[PDB]
Amino acid sequence: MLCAISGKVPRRPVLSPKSRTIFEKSLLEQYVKDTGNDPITNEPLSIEEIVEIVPSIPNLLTSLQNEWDAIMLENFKLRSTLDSLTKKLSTVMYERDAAKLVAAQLLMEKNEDSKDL
Amino acid sequence: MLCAISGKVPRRPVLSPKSRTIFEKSLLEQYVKDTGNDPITNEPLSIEEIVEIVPSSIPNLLTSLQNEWDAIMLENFKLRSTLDSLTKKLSTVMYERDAAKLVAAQL
Amino acid sequence: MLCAISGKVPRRPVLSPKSRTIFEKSLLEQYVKDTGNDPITNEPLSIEEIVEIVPSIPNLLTSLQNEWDAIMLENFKLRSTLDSLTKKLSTVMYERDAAKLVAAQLLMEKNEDSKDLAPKWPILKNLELLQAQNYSRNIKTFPYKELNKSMYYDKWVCMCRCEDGALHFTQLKDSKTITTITTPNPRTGGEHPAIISRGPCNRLLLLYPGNQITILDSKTNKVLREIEVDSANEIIYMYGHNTEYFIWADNRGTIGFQSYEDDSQYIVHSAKSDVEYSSGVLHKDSLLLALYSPDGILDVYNLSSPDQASSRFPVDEEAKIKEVKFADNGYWMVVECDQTVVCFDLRKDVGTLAYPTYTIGTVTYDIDDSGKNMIAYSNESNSLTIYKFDKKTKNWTKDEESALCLADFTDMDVVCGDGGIAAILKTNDSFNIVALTP
Amino acid sequence: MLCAISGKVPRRPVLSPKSRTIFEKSLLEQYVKDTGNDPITNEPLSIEEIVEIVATLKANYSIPNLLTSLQNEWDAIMLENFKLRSTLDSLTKKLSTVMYERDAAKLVAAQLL
Amino acid sequence: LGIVDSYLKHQEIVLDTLPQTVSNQWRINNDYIRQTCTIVEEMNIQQRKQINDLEIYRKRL
Amino acid sequence: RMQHITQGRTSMKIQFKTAMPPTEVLLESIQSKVESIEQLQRKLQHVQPLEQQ
Repeated sequence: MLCAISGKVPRRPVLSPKSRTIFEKSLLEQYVKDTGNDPITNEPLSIEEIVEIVPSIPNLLTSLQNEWDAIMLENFKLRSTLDSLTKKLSTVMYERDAAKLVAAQLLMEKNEDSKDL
Repeated sequence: MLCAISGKVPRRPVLSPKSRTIFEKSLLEQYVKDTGNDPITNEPLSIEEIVEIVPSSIPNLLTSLQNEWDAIMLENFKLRSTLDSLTKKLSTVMYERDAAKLVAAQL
Repeated sequence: MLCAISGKVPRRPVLSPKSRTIFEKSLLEQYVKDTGNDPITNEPLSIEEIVEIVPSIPNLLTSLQNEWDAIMLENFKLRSTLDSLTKKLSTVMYERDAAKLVAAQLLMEKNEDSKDLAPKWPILKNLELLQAQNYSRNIKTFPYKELNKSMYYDKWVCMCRCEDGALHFTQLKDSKTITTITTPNPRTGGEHPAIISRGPCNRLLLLYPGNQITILDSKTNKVLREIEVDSANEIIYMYGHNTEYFIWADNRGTIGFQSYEDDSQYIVHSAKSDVEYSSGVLHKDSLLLALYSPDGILDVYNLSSPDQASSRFPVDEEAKIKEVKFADNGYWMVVECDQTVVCFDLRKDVGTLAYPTYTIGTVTYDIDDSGKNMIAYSNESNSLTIYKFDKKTKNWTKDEESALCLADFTDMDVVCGDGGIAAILKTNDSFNIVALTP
Repeated sequence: MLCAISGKVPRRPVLSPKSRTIFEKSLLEQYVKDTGNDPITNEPLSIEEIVEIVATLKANYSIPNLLTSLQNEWDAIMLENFKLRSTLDSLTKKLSTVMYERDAAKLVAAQLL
Repeated sequence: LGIVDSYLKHQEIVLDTLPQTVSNQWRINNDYIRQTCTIVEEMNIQQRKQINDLEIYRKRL
Repeated sequence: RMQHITQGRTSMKIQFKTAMPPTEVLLESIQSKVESIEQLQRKLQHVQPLEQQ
């Protein structure tokens, strides 16, 4: 079982009754403090509704470095892929903005159609 | 995260809201269908109140490294506690020796 | 570890066993003398029950924990956001179609709508190449006004080649006279100067990295002076024909004057935190300095009044400023963007244009010092087009086009004077000089 | 108020009532689980008897800088534990020799008296 | 490449990262240390006084 | 980007260079005093046994 925020096995695991999902305590608590919500469903969630769940040596820092850089590559691939999707969505935003721009232009040209007689 | 009944990582993980405890789905449901209760606390528990957990190491690494730091600092302080007590014993023996050296200097 | 009463670190710490709380000794002891109690729990406490106390790695671990917390919340929101945006992306692909229901019903309604419905330039049709040479495009070489034998000014345009430990300067004001002057490069490692400007009496200002200026006499080839300017910010403007002083400016907008001959110097504006400039230009009256960068920042400073705030001129960030000029009329500030020109009227309120901005990747252009003649080169047709700003129609009107008989030209500059109009056409490595003739 | 075990400010400060001394929680608790005792006085000490008690630089702002600082301090305490063991040896030797120096001084006293 | 990929993300963390800290954190850190220095000096002196008081007790007894 | 971060860092470094040399000078004073204190403990707990003896 992994935390849905971190994708990692929690040290202090918790469960939301809304999303029915495992989280790390600190992460779901921080999320609820900042938003008042469940992270998956976006429904209102109070902290008191969170269910707290009742229960290599010199290389360990190189292991951390590699695993942390695995977070950090993952954070890049997320951020970069999310940037490419925000890019195509920015063009779709120009599609919806130019749709509003052209629709504005065409509701003018609807007055034009109304005087074409 | 282990099932309280089996002690193992569940195949279909669920939580009782009453005991706030992870179970294997069927192990908790066998108790609820029979008794209508949570098996740890004997509080009333329906199947609809069982929370069925939707399926999905750095803080483990931090925990391990922190417990390794604990073990390091305990080793280094069993060394320091020995060093402080032995330097106190050394100074004790050295001064009692000096009391006898004041005697030998007179002699 | 703070005392609960004072909120401050104790100098003789004690613990109450009742509240499990650290106190300053005296504060807890006084509170117990006044009340017989613990202060937090109010439970009965004698003085004697108080425990007197016998006299960055884990902080880094909890730090990396809270960092991991913040980044996991971050990668989480990136996952949630990526899902929300791909949802909005399939939904806005559908909004292209939903727009096609409402907006394309409106487009078929509009298909049904539209269905039911200073000297003056002569005529110049011939040209010739006068020069072709290599140059160092990273050596920003400012043009200079010079007073003719008739007492009026001609602008000279200059290109620099730094090679084999020498600086070579090609200079012209018109198609009649082109001159190449050579001096050593004074710098010992052969490092190229970033900015060059003429000063009076054969002086040459050479700017080097680390804000070091060398004054070189261009006829004796002797170093007259070395000046190290007191700014941590890169100098991006330096100009000599202001005549005791040259002027310089930071990319942060410090503006300073410096004497050629001695230590007489002063600062008229100080570095701002929230700007970057890449270049500058000085007005003919020598009181207005425009500092700019391509991202639409264009600030004009009044050098007569150090306390007068800079005027910010509105340019779109996507327009990309190539150059700013002040026209000979003294009241047009001409902003050459990549594909369009923005011309501000300086008599009026800040941001007032002289004429509406209009658009005529293939083309480079330059406007003359009048602000009213333009030459543009097309890399598709390999031809020069002349545009004139028409005083009746308030727009740039195409007047003539002439073809070159030849790489792409990425930049260009125009010169004109009594000898005739010339275009300096620039590649990244080389330039051509073309006379325009009847 | 620094931890007697670590010489740092505790993350989770605790007092042993036996030694009346301040510790980091996990360090004192690790001794108590290992020994049942106070690590200063060797007196019996349960977990229940432990009285629990109710910045980073401008450059210490990046994971490479923070991990390299961490690994530096961690490697430092590891070579520090090895040297602490080797200096503790030099004092243990000197203790056994000086204890017998006291006893031999008592023999030299018996000769001279 | 992949080291630079993760390090560019690292840079994006370093960017975000202190206004809260700017005064107070280092103010508290310093003032806490000044407290520790003050009590450390006092503890030096207090020890010294205890040495002398125990030596005089031996000399008297 | 690395320089942009460094401009941020500088904006803080100029602020915190007021506080950072105090924290350094203070921590150096700690390291000087704690040596002086440990020596004081050692002699105290040698004269306490000689008081009993």
